Amino acid sequence: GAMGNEYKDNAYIYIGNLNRELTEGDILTVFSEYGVPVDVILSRDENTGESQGFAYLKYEDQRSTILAVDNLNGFKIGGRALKIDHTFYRPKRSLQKYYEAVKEELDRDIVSKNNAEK
Amino acid sequence: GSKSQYIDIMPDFSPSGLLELES
Amino acid sequence: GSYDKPAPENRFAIMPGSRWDGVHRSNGFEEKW
Repeated sequence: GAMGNEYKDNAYIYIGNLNRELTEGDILTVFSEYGVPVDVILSRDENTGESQGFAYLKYEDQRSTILAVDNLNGFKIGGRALKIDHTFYRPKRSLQKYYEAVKEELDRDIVSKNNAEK
Repeated sequence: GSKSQYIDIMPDFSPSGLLELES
Repeated sequence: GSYDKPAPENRFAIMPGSRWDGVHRSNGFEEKW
């Protein structure tokens, strides 16, 4: 019940009820099984930088997103299970480097290159 | 703007130690 | 992280991304038909 049904462009998924020690890479570890995340963001505080217990992940393919919403939902991680829903929010401009720094690590695999830079 | 570091947060990218036991 | 199975046995033809260590996990939620 955290869906943003305003679109069907909801490649972003709400990952709620996460534990504190769960980081972006962790989320990627479980979610990459269901596809390739092109964007992922862990909702973490701007001061201390600690997880709020929420995340947003976006697969390349929204159908992969759907499979995660269902089949990865209810996976127990450290006493609590994670929740997936179709959320859509506009990425923050203030914290943009967090977003782009994340996709860089993902894009590494996504971009097929014989030559990366000229 | 800040020229020390971009944002102070930045992503971590690691598994949790929960995960290794939970899966 | 590595692609273990090269067989698109997945209904969605999705193959595990390069950050999947190789731990197959699923809950088995029947919500999605």
